[PDB]
Amino acid sequence: MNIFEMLRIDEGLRLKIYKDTEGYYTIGIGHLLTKSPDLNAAKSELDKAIGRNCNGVITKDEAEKLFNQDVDAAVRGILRNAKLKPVYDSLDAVRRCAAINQVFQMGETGVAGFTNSLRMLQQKRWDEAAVNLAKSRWYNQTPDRAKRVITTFRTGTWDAYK
Ligand SMILES: Cc1ccccc1O
Repeated sequence: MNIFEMLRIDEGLRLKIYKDTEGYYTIGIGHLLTKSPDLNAAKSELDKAIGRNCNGVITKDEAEKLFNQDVDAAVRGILRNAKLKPVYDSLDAVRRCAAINQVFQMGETGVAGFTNSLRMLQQKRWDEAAVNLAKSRWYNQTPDRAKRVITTFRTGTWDAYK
């Protein structure tokens, strides 16, 4: 297991424009196109992202290319963020994957609400952190995925991903 395999499980792979769990147009392996309800705006974002007229459909290789860009940018964003970097760098590599997963899903603005959890994670109070992480809109809206990510934060193992 690694961050790619982990996110592939949590996000799936779809080659045609679909709506994510929040109702937002998306493609590939959780590549958000736009929060706009305009399908045409979504198709334009897709064409911009791929560099060709896709008419709402991409290939597996194209999906994987966006995925690599998205994972990389998520990590680089964490490192640029003064509130996230110290906590991230305090973690072991497996727990860092849980961090990347969380930011990939909810963005840095979503993780902004997790200040208290992040503190407990930095303190390595793993059971307390796990309890605090579940007291969230995140957990209530996507509980089965959040349970896996939280188990990863709690244990520093990949037990939840097989
Ligand atoms: C971005 C991030 C960093 C550390 C812990 C959790 C998390 O979501």
